Amino acid sequence: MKAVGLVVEYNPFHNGHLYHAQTAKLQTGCDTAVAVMSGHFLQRGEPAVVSKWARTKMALQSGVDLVIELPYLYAVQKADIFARGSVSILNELECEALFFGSENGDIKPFLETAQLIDEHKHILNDRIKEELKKGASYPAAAAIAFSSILHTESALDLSKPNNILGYQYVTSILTGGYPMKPYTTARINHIASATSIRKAMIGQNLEACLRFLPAASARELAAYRKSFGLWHTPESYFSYLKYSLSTVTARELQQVYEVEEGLEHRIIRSIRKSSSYQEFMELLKTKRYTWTRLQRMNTHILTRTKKQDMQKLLDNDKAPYIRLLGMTKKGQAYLSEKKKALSVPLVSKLSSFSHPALDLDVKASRIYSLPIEEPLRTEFDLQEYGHAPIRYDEDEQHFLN
Amino acid sequence: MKAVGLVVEYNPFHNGHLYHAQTAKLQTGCDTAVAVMSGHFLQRGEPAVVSKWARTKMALQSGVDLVIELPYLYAVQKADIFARGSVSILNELECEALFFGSENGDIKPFLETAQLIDEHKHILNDRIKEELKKGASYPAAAAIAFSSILHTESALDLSKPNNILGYQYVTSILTGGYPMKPYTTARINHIASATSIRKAMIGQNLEACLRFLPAASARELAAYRKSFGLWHTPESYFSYLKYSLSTVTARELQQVYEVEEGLEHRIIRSIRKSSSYQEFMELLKTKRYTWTRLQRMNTHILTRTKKQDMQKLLDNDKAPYIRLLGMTKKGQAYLSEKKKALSVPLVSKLSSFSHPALDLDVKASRIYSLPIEEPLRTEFDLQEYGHAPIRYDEDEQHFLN
Ligand SMILES: Nc1ncnc2c1ncn2[C@@H]1O[C@H](CO[P@@](=O)(S)OP(=O)(O)OP(=O)(O)O)[C@@H](O)[C@H]1O
Ligand SMILES: Nc1ncnc2c1ncn2[C@@H]1O[C@H](CO[P@@](=O)(S)OP(=O)(O)OP(=O)(O)O)[C@@H](O)[C@H]1O
Repeated sequence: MKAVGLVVEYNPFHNGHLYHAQTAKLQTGCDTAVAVMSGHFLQRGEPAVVSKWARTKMALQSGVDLVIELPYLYAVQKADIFARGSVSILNELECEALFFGSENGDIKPFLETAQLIDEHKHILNDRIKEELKKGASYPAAAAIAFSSILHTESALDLSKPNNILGYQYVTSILTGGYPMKPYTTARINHIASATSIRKAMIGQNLEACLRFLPAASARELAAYRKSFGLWHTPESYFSYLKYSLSTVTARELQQVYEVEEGLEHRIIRSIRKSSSYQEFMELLKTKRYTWTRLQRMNTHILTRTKKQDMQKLLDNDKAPYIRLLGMTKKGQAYLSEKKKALSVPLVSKLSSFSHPALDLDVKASRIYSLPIEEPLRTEFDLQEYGHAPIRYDEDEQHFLN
Repeated sequence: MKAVGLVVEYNPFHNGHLYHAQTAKLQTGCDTAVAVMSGHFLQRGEPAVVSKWARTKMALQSGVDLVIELPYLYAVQKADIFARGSVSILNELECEALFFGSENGDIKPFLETAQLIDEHKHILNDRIKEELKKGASYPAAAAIAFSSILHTESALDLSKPNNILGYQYVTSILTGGYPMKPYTTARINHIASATSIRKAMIGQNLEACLRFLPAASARELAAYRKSFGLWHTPESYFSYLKYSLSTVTARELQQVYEVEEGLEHRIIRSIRKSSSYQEFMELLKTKRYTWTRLQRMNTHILTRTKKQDMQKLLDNDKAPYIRLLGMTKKGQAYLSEKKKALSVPLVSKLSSFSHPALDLDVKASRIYSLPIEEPLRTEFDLQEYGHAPIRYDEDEQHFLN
């Protein structure tokens, strides 16, 4: 029994993710598609459009045989970390293959690059420090030390996000020596981006996207906004940002993960004067901050994730548990074959196991429902517990729950 | 030139608060009424229905010359600390008198009882000893001891609220040593209660309660609706309380003012399944905790105010500052006269002092404003720092700002 690992956030799951889930089992020759998926808040930092449950349902119907949560711990993080944790989990489940889309359909410049870099790493740090002492900044001196190599005609721009994430998966693998072989391909009824789609739904358009989405995906989104009366946007949580920053002191906000020393003053000062999440952001920007890092920071503020929480939990080199979000027939059989093999707990009912990282995913799960109006919100908050793990019948369409 | 102090929440100012003020000036023989007022969160633990700037504007034209904010420090407390703080504020302001309403026009029985409990305090306490030793609860013992000296029919009714408030005022003037003379009248355009007028407005219908409202009150009220788009209810804040108990740890929740040892768990159990502040209060209520005390707790859980900060600030024997909301030309005169004599700062613009208790005040407002739909919330927020004292001219209608 063979599975291919898929590092994903389906937000929503679109034609590109569909083609990638069919080609996964095609090109990696594994009978099973196992995805680790960001739960509620994601790597880009934003809230998911729809809960991890219903996105699970867009996935199980599009050819993903198994779906596990990527803990907030790994999910909302710099890609170097995000990659590590995700691949880590795909290896605990013993996925022999890994498969990603990318701006370079060629795996060879990925492998070549990483191998090349570790081949020279000493050179890299000598030239980095040789620029640094000359007064160069961190990313500059790194950009220079790195462009001292790799800059040949190869391209594979690692200025491109998928090349980044993919290089980082591959790096996590090699570094870890995982017996999981990586694969990649380029990205192109039709296909537009998850984000173009998203902003198109923000623009009061859903079926406009239907060419860009499979059936299950749209069918799912519709029932979500139907039930809870919203698509979740970063802006939707602005009040709770305001509120949350309203009660905190400087020293306490200093301790939140991804808040650099001294910036707490700027944050606290700016949130007052910002009638918009956008204004808030522009008031916050420093060149030591990407925009995604600012979003991530804002999430950590929202969920009150502390430097010591995150750093005492990031230390470990294995994954704390496996959260099972959903499974197919194939998925079920795979999880059954390898069940006893897991070196870490398999969490189905939350009741079974309690963990600080788990406590953190639940935390995010409660923060997620806040823009939901009640009674709907109180009922939403049930799903993290008394939700029996989703199951779906691959052959002719059945959910057994 | 002699001042009569009033202890008031004005929620909102109605024709009866008008009775209070004008009867005050007339009965005490003072030409100046100074009111110390709970601003955005009141004695029983709930929010004001309209901003303290507005209600200041109301009273200023209804015959109050000075409006001083009762710090949150003393405002959300049971009657004795509430009265301790407000009476310290009035004593700082050199009021010859303190005029409080009850169902009694007679100032005497408050005096008689006051001295009675004041002198028997030894006897009373010693009598609580024996009763706790027999196995009674403390309140039981308390009722038993009070009953021995008190049950003579004086008859001071400690049931009717404003009577209790009266008694504690008398008590504070007594142990404080203030040169203050308590006065009083029976409470009774026949006036209607503040609350039923609230329910009126809440029901969106402000038209039933008019004849009971001074005109300016009606104006500034509807002006607050039209300006900021709501009347404030406790339920407005439920979602935010729901955020607060999400982002707190039970150890952290134990340090919240009025969360007594061990209750934080009942709290957390109750919040996740409660769709309303009502239901929440319902599951929460205990014998150890009355409705209003729980509203106080829930409020402190909103402001996330810690116990040690609180104790620190309650330790101060006089009010940390005198906070100026508004003044007439008379109030301005009286102020300029007694200002030299104030022993703690007079605050007009917020930049004029820094104290932990004022931080508390400003944060209380920052929480208060949240229900306002953004950007209007931000505009409102600009006031606490923005608004300098509201100045009315009794020679009719000149506001100078
Ligand atoms: N059209 C496409 N072609 C090829 N690969 C694709 C793809 N769309 C996604 N993938 C790959 O499918 C995997 C899942 O992508 P996530 O679920 S992490 O979302 P995302 O891809 O960043 O969003 P998007 O860019 O708006 O589509 C990734 O490795 C992708 O490279
Ligand atoms: N109609 C009236 N007659 C006499 N005194 C009155 C009065 N209305 C108010 N006062 C006095 O005015 C002062 C301020 O009362 P707060 O502003 S604290 O509200 P509250 O009166 O408790 O509200 P309620 O009980 O729901 O009606 C008190 O000394 C009152 O005795």
